[PDB]
Amino acid sequence: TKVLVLGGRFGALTAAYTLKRLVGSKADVKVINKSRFSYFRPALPHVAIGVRDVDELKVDLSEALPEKGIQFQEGTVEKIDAKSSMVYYTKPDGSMAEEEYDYVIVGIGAHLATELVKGWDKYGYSVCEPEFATKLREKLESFQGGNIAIGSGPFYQGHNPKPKVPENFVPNADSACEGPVFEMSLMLHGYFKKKGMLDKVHVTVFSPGEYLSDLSPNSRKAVASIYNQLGIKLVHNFKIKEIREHEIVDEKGNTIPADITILLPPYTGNPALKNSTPDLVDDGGFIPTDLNMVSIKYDNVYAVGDANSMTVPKLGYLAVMTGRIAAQHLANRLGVPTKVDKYYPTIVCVADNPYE
Amino acid sequence: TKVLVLGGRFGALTAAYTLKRLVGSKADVKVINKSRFSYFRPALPHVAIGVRDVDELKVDLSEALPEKGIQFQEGTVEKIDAKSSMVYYTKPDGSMAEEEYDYVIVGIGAHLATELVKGWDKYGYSVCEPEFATKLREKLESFQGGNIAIGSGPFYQGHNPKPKVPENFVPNADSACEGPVFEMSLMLHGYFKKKGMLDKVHVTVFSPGEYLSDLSPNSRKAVASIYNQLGIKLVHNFKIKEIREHEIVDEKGNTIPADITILLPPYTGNPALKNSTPDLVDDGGFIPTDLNMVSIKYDNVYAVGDANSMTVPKLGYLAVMTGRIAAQHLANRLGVPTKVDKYYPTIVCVADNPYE
Ligand SMILES: *Cc1cc2c(cc1C)nc1c(=O)[nH]c(=O)nc-1n2C[C@H](O)[C@H](O)[C@H](O)COP(=O)(O)OP(=O)(O)OC[C@H]1O[C@@H](n2cnc3c(N)ncnc32)[C@H](O)[C@@H]1O
Ligand SMILES: *Cc1cc2c(cc1C)nc1c(=O)[nH]c(=O)nc-1n2C[C@H](O)[C@H](O)[C@H](O)COP(=O)(O)OP(=O)(O)OC[C@H]1O[C@@H](n2cnc3c(N)ncnc32)[C@H](O)[C@@H]1O
Repeated sequence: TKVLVLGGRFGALTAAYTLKRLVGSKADVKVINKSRFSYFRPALPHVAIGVRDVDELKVDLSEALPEKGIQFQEGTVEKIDAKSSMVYYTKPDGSMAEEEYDYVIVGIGAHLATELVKGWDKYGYSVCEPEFATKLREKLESFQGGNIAIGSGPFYQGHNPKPKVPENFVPNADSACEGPVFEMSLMLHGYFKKKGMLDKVHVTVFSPGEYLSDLSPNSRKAVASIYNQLGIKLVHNFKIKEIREHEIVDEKGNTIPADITILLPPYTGNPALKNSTPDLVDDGGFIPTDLNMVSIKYDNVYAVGDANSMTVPKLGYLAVMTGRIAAQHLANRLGVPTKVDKYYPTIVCVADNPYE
Repeated sequence: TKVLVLGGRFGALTAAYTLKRLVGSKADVKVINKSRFSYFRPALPHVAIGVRDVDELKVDLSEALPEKGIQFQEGTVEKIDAKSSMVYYTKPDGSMAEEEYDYVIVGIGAHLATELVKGWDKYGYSVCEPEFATKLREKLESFQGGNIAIGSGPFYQGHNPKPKVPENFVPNADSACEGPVFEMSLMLHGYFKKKGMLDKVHVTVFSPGEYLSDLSPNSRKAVASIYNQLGIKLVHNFKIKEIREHEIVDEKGNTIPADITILLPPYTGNPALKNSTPDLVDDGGFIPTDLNMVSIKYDNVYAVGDANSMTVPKLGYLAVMTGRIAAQHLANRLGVPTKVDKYYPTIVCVADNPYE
């Protein structure tokens, strides 16, 4: 049995390690990732006065994986042919390959559609880019005063076909990861309050939809009140379309003053999945599955983490959760009786609570 | 300066200790509590198969407090005369004392109106009663099968006058602490799943209102889906009125099968506060204040924790938060320049997230 695991982070690693440990020699587990190293830093930075806390974990998949009986091949998946059970990918040297699998675990995540934002290259500051959050840190300390805009781009969620899961297990969201926006808004207020710059800096938070949509209307009104108190502006239904040097523009031509734009880029499906077997993926580019992480169309394709349709919001711990489930369900198939954990939706992001 | 602190838990102790440490000799801090000891166990028990984890902290206020420069007097507050700044209370010997204060910090919490539930004495199992968690534990392990009902009683929230705080800082809730109901429902399912009794035991969850009201409809629907999957029934708008041996009845005379009734009693204002200066308290028996914890009517009365009107849901950490604020604001008044922390509403109970 050859099991291919696509990707190298939460979903992939969880599934690979859990699978190998569970079946050992009963299967060959191989991981294909677009890069040799996988980095795991902290969700949000620590904007502290004169205190820069570095804490990154760097994994070398080529060494770390074999050490666990898992093979590793670096390459960029270009498409998955679910019909012929082939994974097409480009190697670092530019060459093209395709490997057959008996089972595939898709953990290549989603996509941060920065490309959908005119002026991104020139004036954007992303919260999800590695040493891009360093560019921000430096920018924030040298900031003399002005306007700051913080928010996320729209979530191009797929809707059809639908995951084979109980009712209401998958929410409809205008934003894929919004909680971090609330936290960073509060942190930025703190940082500037400590620098006695509250009068020099003006923070505007923007949402592609209603803002923290897992909350009740009152809880959302409460959050707005907090912003009012802290002198933070809130603009709803602002689907960012462009970044200029001093402002951001929405799809309707409305603007927000912004000398510094902190953006969680729009979420779209992974291009490699958009280019895969049409009926493997939904209109968004995500793989709909059942509660066992098995594709609703191809019984030998598993989708985990961000790449799976049901993971909304797009959370690392849901990635780990789905990674395990996929691995336990598969182990059973490979003749190793294993308990398959039940999947739960999140209900609410705990970051919605300021006391967090 | 004589500062009286009423109560002996989260709000009281936080305020007393914080105040004394902040002003030292600049004031006499004395605590009056209905009992000599204050116990601090765990919010919810640990229903484990043959594994009973005890972990309770027992404080002797008479020794612990003076050790910090805080006097202690045991007695049961009967009423507060805000107009004359007198606190009336019964001593252990049965005598009725009446002391005067320059400032008072009310931390006597709320009330668990078990008395409002017919048959409580005879067949009730409370989640908020010290060793009541014990009577339950023994009952649950001897349970051969049948029906279990779990939920909370209505919250007799006060509405007038209103707290002097920003808009939407205080929610309207039908239940004062509902999160624990969700957690326990999931835990009880686990306990019985491990005993292989899922078919022998039938769990029904009941809510005085629309359950987990801080959540969006879509999050509430998700929760309902989880219940459905787990075989747990949900009955909303069920304001309990009586507990029989094998069913719970609400006001309307409606029933829910219940051989074991796990109830978080209804929340009402502390009777001592209902019998205090009429314009100190709201229609519920809670003390409305501003963001500094100062009564909106008497500038030398502070209300902290459960006894304060704004603490909804009724949370220990909000008690600790309000306790600190009260103490810092007062310290400033007593000539000790101190930073007064900003008060935030909770937004959501993190227990709403099953991954918690
Ligand atoms: C951006 C962000 C995310 C976030 C957060 C705060 C911010 C600013 N806070 C979180 C929190 O508080 N709690 C939590 O649980 N999650 C939080 N998140 C989310 C987390 O980033 C994601 O949910 C998680 O990363 C999802 O993991 P998954 O493993 O599913 O996806 P991924 O991390 O993107 O990994 C993708 C892997 O696949 C490889 N890849 C991608 N494309 C290819 C191709 N074509 N070929 C081969 N490999 C590919 C990537 O290199 C990566 O290894
Ligand atoms: C019941 C419950 C509560 C709870 C929870 C789960 C359950 C089952 N889970 C919680 C959680 O996950 N997180 C959290 O922050 N809180 C949680 N809670 C709430 C917590 O119990 C309350 O919010 C907290 O106890 C409030 O504290 P406070 O100090 O305001 O009130 P109190 O604990 O009732 O203390 C009352 C003190 O006053 C004394 N007292 C009462 N009446 C008198 C009179 N007449 N005279 C003198 N003293 C009086 C009491 O003896 C007590 O010392």
